Amino acid sequence: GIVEQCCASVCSLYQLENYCN
Amino acid sequence: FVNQHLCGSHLVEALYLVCGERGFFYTPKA
Ligand code: NA
Repeated sequence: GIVEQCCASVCSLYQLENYCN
Repeated sequence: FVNQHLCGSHLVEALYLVCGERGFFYTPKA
């Protein structure tokens, strides 16, 4: 989920943009 | 500013800033 990807490990702009509408 | 560990409200604020007017979805339990 985003928490695994961005909090437990380092986030990226690619991952963030994947949750934008 | 997004290439770090972003958790909780810090994550939601990065989403709010990067996504803009497009908005986003925050699903913490995946
Ligand atoms: Na990561």
